[PDB]
Amino acid sequence: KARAKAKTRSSRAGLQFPVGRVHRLLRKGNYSERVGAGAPVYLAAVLEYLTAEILELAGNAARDNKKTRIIPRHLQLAIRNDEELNKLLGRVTIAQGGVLPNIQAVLLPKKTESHHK
Amino acid sequence: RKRSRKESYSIYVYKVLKQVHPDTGISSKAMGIMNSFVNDIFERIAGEASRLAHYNKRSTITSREIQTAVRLLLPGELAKHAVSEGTKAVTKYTSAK
Amino acid sequence: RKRSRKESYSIYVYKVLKQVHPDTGISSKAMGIMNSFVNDIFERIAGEASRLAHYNKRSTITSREIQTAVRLLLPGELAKHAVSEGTKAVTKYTSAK
Amino acid sequence: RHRKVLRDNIQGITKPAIRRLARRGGVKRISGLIYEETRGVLKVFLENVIRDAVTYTEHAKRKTVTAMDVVYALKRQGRTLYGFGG
Amino acid sequence: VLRDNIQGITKPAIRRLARRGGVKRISGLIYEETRGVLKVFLENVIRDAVTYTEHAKRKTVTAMDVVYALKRQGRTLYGFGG
Amino acid sequence: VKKPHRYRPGTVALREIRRYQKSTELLIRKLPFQRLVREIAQDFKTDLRFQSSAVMALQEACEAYLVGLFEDTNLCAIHAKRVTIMPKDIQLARRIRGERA
Repeated sequence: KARAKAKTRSSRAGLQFPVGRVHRLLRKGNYSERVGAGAPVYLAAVLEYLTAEILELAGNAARDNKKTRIIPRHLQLAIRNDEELNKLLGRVTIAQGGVLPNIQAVLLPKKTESHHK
Repeated sequence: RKRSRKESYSIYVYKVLKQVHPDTGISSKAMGIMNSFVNDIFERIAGEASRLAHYNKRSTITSREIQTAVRLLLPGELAKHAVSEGTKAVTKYTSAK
Repeated sequence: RKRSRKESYSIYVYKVLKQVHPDTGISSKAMGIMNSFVNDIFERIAGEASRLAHYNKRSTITSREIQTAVRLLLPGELAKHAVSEGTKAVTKYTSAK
Repeated sequence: RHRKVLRDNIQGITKPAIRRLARRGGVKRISGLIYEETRGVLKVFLENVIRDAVTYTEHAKRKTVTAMDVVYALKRQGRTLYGFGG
Repeated sequence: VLRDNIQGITKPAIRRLARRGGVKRISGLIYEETRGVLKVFLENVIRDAVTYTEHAKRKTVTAMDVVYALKRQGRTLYGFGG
Repeated sequence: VKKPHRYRPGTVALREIRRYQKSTELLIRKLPFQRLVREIAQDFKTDLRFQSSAVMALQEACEAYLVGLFEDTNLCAIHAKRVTIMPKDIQLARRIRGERA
């Protein structure tokens, strides 16, 4: 034998998310009888990209509120302000998320609130 | 002394966060949110792939099926970019064995 | 001479129809409708059963799980009467082996 | 004495709390008949979800309703909830 | 002359549909908006349909692709198989 | 100063809007909600117990649902050239979503 030292499939893919855990989760879960090697890499990459997008929007909103730590509020702000993510999660509730600030124009008072004589 | 073992996606989310915004942290509740989010998307995609497989009388889930399900579930440009990353990932993995 | 084979639930529906209204027929389109209906309900119930099993870390789908799924999906009295029919069927099947 | 606090029931969901809730939705002005109807609506929602949750609870032979049951029961109604596991 | 082909969905047919929906009186501006709305729905469905179509490496669109694409948008359809 | 300072109708409601929209804390108190859940659950099955986080999750779900409903309600109200929501608006919104009852 030689027993070449094992690197992780993640490290072969240049990714941070795992692979092996995903493969196990696909085997246990009644999705298909057999699973091909390529699938979990693709899936992991998809997850990484989405996660990166979300966090990036969250951190931008964070810098807008002068806080250095991400809290759920920021995630809600990121989600509803991107049309596509809002489409994906249109029927999802984020805990402690609240909603966007939005008042319909019509029920705000008229701008004629000033000198009137 | 008895002790269990619950897995999550926490550590990996932390890595990604440090990659995109080094001087920023994240609370436990939000990490839980991200964990549940990952689990939800995983479940949707796998189920959809399964349904496609079963409809075409093919017993193997491949990269192709995942790609298809991604195009079905997600809209537009998000799909295209994510698909790009996936294809790049497969090309790197398949070469450097 | 080559020939395929597509299964359906047609004949059983026909039997039931003659049992309930002997002097009555049914067109092909409606039979197709009933076929689709049956397949849809089958899919929902099995899927829900699977999800229940997976959430409780049990790898067997038993009559119990089906009964629970039925109480979840259907409302009120329909569920009660259906559950009764199912229990009666199990009780008859298990005895007369 | 007769308190039974206001009905020993949903009426503990007090008016100004509903007002605050409507405020979150951007509303400015509310009628006096809204409150009761909203309460009924709330009850129905809760009823359905709780029923499902209890049913999940009944399947595992437990007497404690867990968070997971609430999550799943909400998921089947198309109101998936994040942040409490699942 | 052909007219982008969306105009094949004519006024009187839309009037008939609205009649089935319990509508008695219709403004003139409805038509354009309705057309647009219709287009959107079709687009989404066919996209998904064609996606299923592309997955089988077939070139012929089948009913089943439409049924599935409809099912996934929460508008399940009965009466054409599956 | 002689007379009490008095804001015009509407302003304080708007102030409440901005204040509550900027924050995220739950608006309903824990205990009454606990008692409500406990009563309804008792009518289906007896002597049940509830973890605290389950109650919290129900609270979040209910408040989000109600918020969405009032949003659609307010739109329906604006559609009728009014500013006051009324029961028929809520009925309209719920009927359109299919949350019949």
